[PDB]
Amino acid sequence: EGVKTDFGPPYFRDLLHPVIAKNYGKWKYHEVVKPGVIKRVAESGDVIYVVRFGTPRLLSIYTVRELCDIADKYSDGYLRWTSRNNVEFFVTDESKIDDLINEVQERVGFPCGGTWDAVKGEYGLSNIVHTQGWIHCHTPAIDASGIVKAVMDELYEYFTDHKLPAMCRISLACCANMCGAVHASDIAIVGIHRTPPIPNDEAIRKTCEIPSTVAACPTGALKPDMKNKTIKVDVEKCMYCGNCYTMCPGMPLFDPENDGAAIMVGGKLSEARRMPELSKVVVPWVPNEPPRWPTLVKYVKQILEAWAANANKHERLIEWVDRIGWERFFELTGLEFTQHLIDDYRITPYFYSEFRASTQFKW
Amino acid sequence: EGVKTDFGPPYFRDLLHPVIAKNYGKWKYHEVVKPGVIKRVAESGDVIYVVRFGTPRLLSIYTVRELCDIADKYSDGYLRWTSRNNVEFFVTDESKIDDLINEVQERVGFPCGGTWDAVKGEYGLSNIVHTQGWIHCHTPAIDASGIVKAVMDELYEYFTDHKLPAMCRISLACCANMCGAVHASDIAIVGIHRTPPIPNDEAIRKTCEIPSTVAACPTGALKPDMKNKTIKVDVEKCMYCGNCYTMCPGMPLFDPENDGAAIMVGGKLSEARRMPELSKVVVPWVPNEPPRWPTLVKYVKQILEAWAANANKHERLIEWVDRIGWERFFELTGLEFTQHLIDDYRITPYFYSEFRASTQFKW
Amino acid sequence: SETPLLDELEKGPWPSFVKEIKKTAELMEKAAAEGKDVKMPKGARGLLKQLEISYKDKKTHWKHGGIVSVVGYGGGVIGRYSDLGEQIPEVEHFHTMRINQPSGWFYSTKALRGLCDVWEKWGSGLTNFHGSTGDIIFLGTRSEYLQPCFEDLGNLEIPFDIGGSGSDLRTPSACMGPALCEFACYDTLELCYDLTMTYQDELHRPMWPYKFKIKCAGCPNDCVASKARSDFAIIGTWKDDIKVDQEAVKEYASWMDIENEVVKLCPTGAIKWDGKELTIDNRECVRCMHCINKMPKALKPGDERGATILIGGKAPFVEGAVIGWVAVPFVEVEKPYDEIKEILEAIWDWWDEEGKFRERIGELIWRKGMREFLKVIGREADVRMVKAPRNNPFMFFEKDELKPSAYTEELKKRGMW
Amino acid sequence: SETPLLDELEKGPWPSFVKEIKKTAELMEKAAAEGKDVKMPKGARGLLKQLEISYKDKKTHWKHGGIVSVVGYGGGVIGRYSDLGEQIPEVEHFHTMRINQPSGWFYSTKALRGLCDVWEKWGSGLTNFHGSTGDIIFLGTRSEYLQPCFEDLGNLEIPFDIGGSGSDLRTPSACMGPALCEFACYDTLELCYDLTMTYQDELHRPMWPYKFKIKCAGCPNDCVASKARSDFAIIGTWKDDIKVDQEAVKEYASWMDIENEVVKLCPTGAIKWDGKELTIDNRECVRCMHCINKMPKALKPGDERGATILIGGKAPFVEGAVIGWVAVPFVEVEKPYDEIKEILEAIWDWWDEEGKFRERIGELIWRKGMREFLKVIGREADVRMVKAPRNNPFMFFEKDELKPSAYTEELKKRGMW
Ligand code: SRM
Ligand code: SRM
Ligand code: SRM
Ligand code: SRM
Ligand code: SF4
Ligand code: SF4
Ligand code: SF4
Ligand code: SF4
Ligand code: SF4
Ligand code: SF4
Ligand code: SF4
Ligand code: SF4
Ligand SMILES: O=S([O-])[O-]
Ligand SMILES: O=S([O-])[O-]
Repeated sequence: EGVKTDFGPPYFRDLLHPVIAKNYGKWKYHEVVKPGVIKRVAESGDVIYVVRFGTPRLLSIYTVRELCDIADKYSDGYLRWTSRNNVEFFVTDESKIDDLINEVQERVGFPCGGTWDAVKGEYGLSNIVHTQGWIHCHTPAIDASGIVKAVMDELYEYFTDHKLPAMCRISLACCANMCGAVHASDIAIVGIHRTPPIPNDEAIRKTCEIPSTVAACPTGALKPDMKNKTIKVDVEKCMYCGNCYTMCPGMPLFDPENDGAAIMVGGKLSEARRMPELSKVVVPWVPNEPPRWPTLVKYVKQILEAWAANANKHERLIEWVDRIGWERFFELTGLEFTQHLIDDYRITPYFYSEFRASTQFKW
Repeated sequence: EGVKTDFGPPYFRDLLHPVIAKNYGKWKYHEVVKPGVIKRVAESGDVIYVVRFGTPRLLSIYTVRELCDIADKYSDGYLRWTSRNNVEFFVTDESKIDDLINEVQERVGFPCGGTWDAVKGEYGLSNIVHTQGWIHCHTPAIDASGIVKAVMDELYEYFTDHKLPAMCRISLACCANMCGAVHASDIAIVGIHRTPPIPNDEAIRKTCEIPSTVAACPTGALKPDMKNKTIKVDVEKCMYCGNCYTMCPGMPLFDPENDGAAIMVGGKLSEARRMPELSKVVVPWVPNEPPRWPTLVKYVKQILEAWAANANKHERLIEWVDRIGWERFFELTGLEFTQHLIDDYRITPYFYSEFRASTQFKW
Repeated sequence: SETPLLDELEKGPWPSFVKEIKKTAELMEKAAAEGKDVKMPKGARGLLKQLEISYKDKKTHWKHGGIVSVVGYGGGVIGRYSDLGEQIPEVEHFHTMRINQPSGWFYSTKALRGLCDVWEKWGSGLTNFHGSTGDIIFLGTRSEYLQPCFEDLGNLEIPFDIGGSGSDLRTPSACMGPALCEFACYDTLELCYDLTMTYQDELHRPMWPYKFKIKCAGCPNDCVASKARSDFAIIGTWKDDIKVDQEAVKEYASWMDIENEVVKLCPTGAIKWDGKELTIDNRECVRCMHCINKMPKALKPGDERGATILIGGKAPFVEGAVIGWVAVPFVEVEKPYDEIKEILEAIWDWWDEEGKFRERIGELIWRKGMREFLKVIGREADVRMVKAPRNNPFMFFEKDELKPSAYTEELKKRGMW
Repeated sequence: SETPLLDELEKGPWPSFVKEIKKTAELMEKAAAEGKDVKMPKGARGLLKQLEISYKDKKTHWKHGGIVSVVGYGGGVIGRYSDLGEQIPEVEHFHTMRINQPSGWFYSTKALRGLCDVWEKWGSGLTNFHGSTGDIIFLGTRSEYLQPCFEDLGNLEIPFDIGGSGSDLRTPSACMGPALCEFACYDTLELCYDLTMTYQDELHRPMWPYKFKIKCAGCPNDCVASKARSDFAIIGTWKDDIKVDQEAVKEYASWMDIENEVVKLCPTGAIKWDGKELTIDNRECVRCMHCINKMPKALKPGDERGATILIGGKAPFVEGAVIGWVAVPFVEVEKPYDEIKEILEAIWDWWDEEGKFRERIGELIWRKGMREFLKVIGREADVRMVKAPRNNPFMFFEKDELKPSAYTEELKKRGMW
């Protein structure tokens, strides 16, 4: 026989609740009943309630098993995750929804919420997309899981209720690689370095393919040193992006006192009302201060609260800035503008600003 | 004693009309009476009329002498030119305005107009800013004067009346050095080449400084040839900009059959209603067809008329595009979008698009 | 406490990842103590110890890892090695296995219980539901367990294959689409599955200059963020009229400020409401979704459905982050999706031929130009691909576009044509 | 039929440049036949003949010309050589002289006539009124006549000096400003003259990496197009309230659709008209001028006046075409303009030291960054300098901004600091 390979993921259709399989592609409408609970009504007359809960993303297999027991009890053995790592159950008996919610809260401590209702125009804050941080990655500038927890503790009330006037995605990149749509989030927390690498010549000779490491530097701060079969850094050209360390173990640049997070704002993925946008730096640096990152958290909250106090219904952060301008943004958020915030990333072509980075166009 | 140097231009204040000189910086309001004539009212209550006339820019000294004869008669021996190379007379007797207009047309053949009235919202087409072409320049791809002549004969009635619903600047450059405000005009005509340079090895050895010529190519299509002491050109990288010829007489790229003009659209300099804008190519190439350039002229007129027929009052070309989109612009102007119009000029930094290229900001 | 910093993060209302790690450590240790077949019962506790140290030092303790894989594949598993591996040997090698999710993250409990049983046996017990691309992450195992874990995965009643990593086709992902969403313009789940199966070889055996990611969103709300984090974003759209139920609009109007919340928020002013009849000028509509999002009982996407393809989306390195741009304004999405496959295979053949080491497709297009890219996919330039035509006259022209001339003849004679 | 192609261009209502050239030859040759002191009578006809051949060939007949100047100066004269020099001897040499215009192109008839007399004596008789930078163009003379022509210009009752060319300070130009315009926020014409006078050496004797242009606009309408055609654009502005005459607003309101033509066109919604009172939220106003342009009898710029400085404007070569961007949000404009001169001279010292051969200031700033540029001029970064903060996290930090650390000590230890 030999080991089976190239068989791919189990086919999803087989893993759908029968009521979902039955009504697949034949939905009439959805209705957000209350935070965390969405009613979906099929053309057949079937009604199913999709009940959503926040999760820490990192799950114990034992928590997955508990979710399975809950799904067997309330959703006929079916569930899904969402694209922001919330978890959802499918309930056909409306009188059981609150029983499910209470059971999830009791058994795994996951809050019902993370929904929003465009129809009434009241929005929850959903989960923070994030990645590995110090839990698993060799290139982070900041932790991911710790910051997400510290932030969601402070903003918890916004997850469990529809208290915001528009969508607000908070997302976290533990380094400049992003590993997520962090560069297009309403509020993005992005791990940065502020110190150049110090080449380890022995490590570079042993392990680094020089031409490709040199070609990895967006500023051309690296040059080969043929004499010493290594690489030299022009520290005046380096902005500490860390890409050369991705390529080369001999180029580390981590400094625990100077690594930290930039806070960016005003990104957008959806098309609704306004084109998608890359996020923009408004706080150059906050230190890592584990376990609660109070400086970072204070700024995220300061930004979210200023936006929420002032935004109209549906007006996302970038849309609020579209309205008031950056001068007012910095005033109302209490943030200082400094020269760091003036873009100087030379290599990106202006012509990209002329491409249609959006599905919005007329036929 | 020798020769006097470093004395500068004559002091402007000494060359001012008494009414202008008297009421300097003490004006109440202007009023556009009719096309070509602008009433200016001082706080002192003094009234003067500035009367504007189209020139072919290139003037015979005998035309200037005649202008001086006209100026002595009607404007106290005073006149000015405008930043679009029109000429203006200063009349204090309103009954004598019409006479001056007739005598300018009879003597020098200059039309009255080139004005606009934002108050009522009726706009004339003013003069076309342009350069030297085959008259005096060694790097042109098109003539200037010939085309400007052809275009303005065709568009004449827009100069002498207020037939347009917003401001429209037409401008011309004979080569990509794009002398003038061509890169920020509502409609711009730019001379382009479509053939790469054929290096002249002898002329390069005698007359060119190789490293500075090589360094002037925006695409890096140029390289020193060592064992021939000359320049090599990689045709695949060349987009026929002609900068290398500017540097080096040994680098001509003129092909009478393939030189011609690109037509660009939607630049804006003023702040009013919306930020300044750089012009955009909408017609990649039209032939030189001296002396009337009928292909070029048809497209300029085609573009202008389509805009005029659809634009709201004050809605300049770029603003019209803001409203309808480029999809509808190409349909309405009857133009073809081709790959040529997708920007691929690599060297320009994206960060420029984030700089405030405008005086519009809040205090 | 052994973990005084991390213990701070068990406090507070949001569910604690610290609690998940400690629950795993506690119950893996218990399972092993009970005689269950558990290969790495100390893995989760090691991870906890490493993390506490990282909290105190404010830095990672992970280093570059070796290259590790399951037999027959070259992607899907990433070696990770701890620099604390002498002090905490249970995390010295702590690799991840990316496990291809079912389309839209739909599971039965039977499927998930199989995965739990396999990872309890071979790995730390920690998982991510889900990795950012969409895969399930099995977080932490040793090199010697990768192959046996994979054999068990393949032998489950509901088996699971490895997803992508490295310079390959990554695991495609899809929004819930028509399983639940009345907005879906094509079958996101079916397409995602069919692409995954079609290109198993490209996914499992990296052969390309760099990574390539595909994501499938059912409509322009883009609920999988395909345009920021896939190179090839397949985003549902329609070509005909928005469907309007007038009785339902009137019902909305009894309570909803349609003027301020819908009409004034339309990006192109396509949709109007006079108190009696809702009108949409679909020629003006850019299909942004907002009105349909506002009035889902009254408004629907049109009947002539397909997708727009956005190309290039990527994180920053090297030449800057990209929200992908219009490459294909409209393609039909009907099984077996030959049109989509044809485009993908053309792009891949070209990118493999022309691409530099670690050059993303978006960067290759920036380097070679849209003209070359479009010829590769056998499509014509379209105005919808740009937000604006170029702001400079520095255009390249094709040889066959030029007038015959003495110069063009000279160029031929000189050998430069 | 000497000039059949050019002849067609004497037809039509727009005043003909061919008629301008034909008149010049015909009167210059008349003068030299009448015994008037005229050195190049065949100047204009030769030009006409060349242009006719040019029209036939559809190409220029001018080539690269020698470096030719007046004594004591290095710029202001552009050498031009014809390649039909043997067939048409009269245009073998055909150099331009750029003559500095008075500020705002204001002339007395006496001043102009002096120019005519001198050029009739020494050149072709062809001029441009005006060359794009602002200068009067004397179009076509021989090398021998440059120095005597200039001598005569500086000997005139109202004397004219040479303007700029080459890698120098170009001739500054200015909008009419306070001479005629009620929108003027400063004395553009005085500023322009004072600058021209103060930097005579820098204009006359090119010593810089490349050219540098200054233009002076009295308010944001930018009527000399300073932001596109100057490296240093001085654009008038104000800091206080737009002055509002409610009486005059009602006069407009009686015939003007203020709602649609003013209120709805304000870029920031700052201006309100309810039918009785006009209100301007000056905090929201971006001083775009539209409302003031619209109701000039009613609306005036504020009394706290100065200028905004936009830096970097230029044509495309080499790095792309530039509309200048905010360098100094507000500077006072008062004689002797020490604050402005301080800025300019710091910019020049820096540019001269740091600029590459043929690098424009805009390209230098792009290369070196705004931090270095602002330090050079002694000003702080301001949010008003950008349309948006950067879209990526790749920030440089000053050494002294860093927290002292074992890492920074290591950098210092290695001399990498
Ligand atoms: C379940 C999920 C899809 C999935 O396959 O998992 C989903 C499901 C829905 N999305 Fe979404 N979206 C999901 C991620 C997203 C994301 C992707 C992301 O954040 O990474 C976005 C793009 C975010 C962005 O724009 O930056 C997204 C932007 C939207 C939009 C736009 C809102 C806006 O005003 O811009 C709508 C419209 C709306 O508000 O009803 C939307 C609307 C919906 C609707 C109402 C569609 C429908 O007809 O049912 C679904 C219920 C959402 C709700 O709570 O009201 N969905 N949706 C996603 C849940 C994430 C979570 O747990 O919170
Ligand atoms: C596991 C995952 C994060 C997570 O915790 O969920 C991940 C983790 C890593 N990413 Fe990623 N990326 C993950 C999705 C992404 C995404 C989002 C996506 O796929 O939807 C992106 C943005 C899109 C893109 O690829 O550009 C992303 C952009 C990167 C980058 C930058 C790419 C660029 O051109 O800038 C790197 C660096 C590189 O490619 O060398 C990278 C490299 C890495 C490395 C291999 C670290 C490195 O510096 O070499 C990560 C290993 C962590 C570890 O060993 O545990 N990862 N990475 C995500 C994949 C799991 C899965 O299969 O579901
Ligand atoms: C005469 C001249 C000044 C000078 O010679 O020093 C001038 C004079 C005035 N301009 Fe201008 N502008 C002059 C060049 C310009 C040009 C600059 C250029 O084309 O190189 C434009 C900028 C072009 C652009 O925006 O791309 C210009 C931008 C304006 C704006 C246009 C507002 C808009 O709709 O965008 C105002 C506002 C207005 O319409 O009243 C304006 C208005 C004015 C006013 C009304 C100011 C006033 O209070 O009197 C002056 C009368 C013009 C008129 O006909 O209504 N002037 N003005 C200019 C010579 C041009 C000509 O002969 O036609
Ligand atoms: C004299 C003038 C003719 C005209 O009517 O346009 C002129 C004509 C020439 N320009 Fe210019 N420029 C003239 C104003 C401009 C302007 C507009 C302005 O100054 O207001 C620009 C755009 C602003 C700028 O400088 O960027 C302009 C941008 C250029 C270019 C492009 C520089 C760049 O960075 O891209 C070259 C510079 C070069 O060749 O090195 C140039 C160079 C030249 C040369 C010397 C040709 C060359 O490539 O060597 C010109 C000689 C023509 C001749 O011999 O008859 N000229 N040129 C213009 C000014 C007359 C005057 O003194 O008043
Ligand atoms: S964003 Fe950076 S630190 Fe976080 S997982 Fe990706 S590569 Fe690692
Ligand atoms: S950290 Fe980034 S900028 Fe600095 S040398 Fe490495 S790759 Fe280059
Ligand atoms: S635009 Fe070009 S061809 Fe025209 S005058 Fe300037 S340098 Fe010469
Ligand atoms: S014409 Fe332009 S692109 Fe071509 S070699 Fe010369 S300078 Fe380079
Ligand atoms: S992208 Fe569209 S089809 Fe898919 S879940 Fe979101 S709203 Fe529904
Ligand atoms: S989908 Fe968007 S663009 Fe179309 S009518 Fe609705 S709100 Fe307007
Ligand atoms: S720039 Fe302003 S001050 Fe100068 S003429 Fe134009 S409107 Fe008047
Ligand atoms: S100047 Fe412009 S921004 Fe200010 S109130 Fe008037 S129209 Fe509005
Ligand atoms: O693992 S990352 O490259 O998607
Ligand atoms: O002559 S150009 O440099 O203005």
